[PDB]
Amino acid sequence: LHKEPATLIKAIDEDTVKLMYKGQPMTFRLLLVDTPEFNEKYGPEASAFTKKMVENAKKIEVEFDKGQRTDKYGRGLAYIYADGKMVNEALVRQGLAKVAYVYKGNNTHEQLLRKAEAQAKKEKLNIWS
Ligand SMILES: Cc1cn([C@H]2C[C@H](OP(=O)(O)O)[C@@H](COP(=O)(O)O)O2)c(=O)[nH]c1=O
Ligand SMILES: [Ca+2]
Repeated sequence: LHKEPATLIKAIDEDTVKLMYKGQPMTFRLLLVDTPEFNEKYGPEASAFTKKMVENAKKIEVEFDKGQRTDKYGRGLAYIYADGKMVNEALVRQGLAKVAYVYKGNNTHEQLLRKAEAQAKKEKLNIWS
């Protein structure tokens, strides 16, 4: 897999973000995660955490997997990195997301995120509390 440049346009919500990628505005949906909605418990905190992570980054990168790169809504499907730290993994590690939406061929970092979820769960963090 390869990391590619992008720039923040706007944080959106818990697990989507609007990035400029190859010069074009796109909404990205984070691979391999599911989050609470804004009006559910831990939704605001997921949203805030994603927002902070992307807004505070000096370098955003986009890493596509081996499979589908856009979903049925036109959202890009990637692993997103903020100063080298994976946002998808960070949300899971903090118990603000669960591993989810694991489709075959777009699952290179599954076991990495499952490990993260396991540690968040052990720690009883947030959604696991
Ligand atoms: C994360 C992800 C979501 N999706 C689709 C499946 C879900 O369809 P439905 O809308 O029909 O449920 C939806 C969940 O996204 P959200 O969790 O952002 O709603 O996005 C993919 O197709 N591939 C993916 O990798
Ligand atoms: Ca949502």
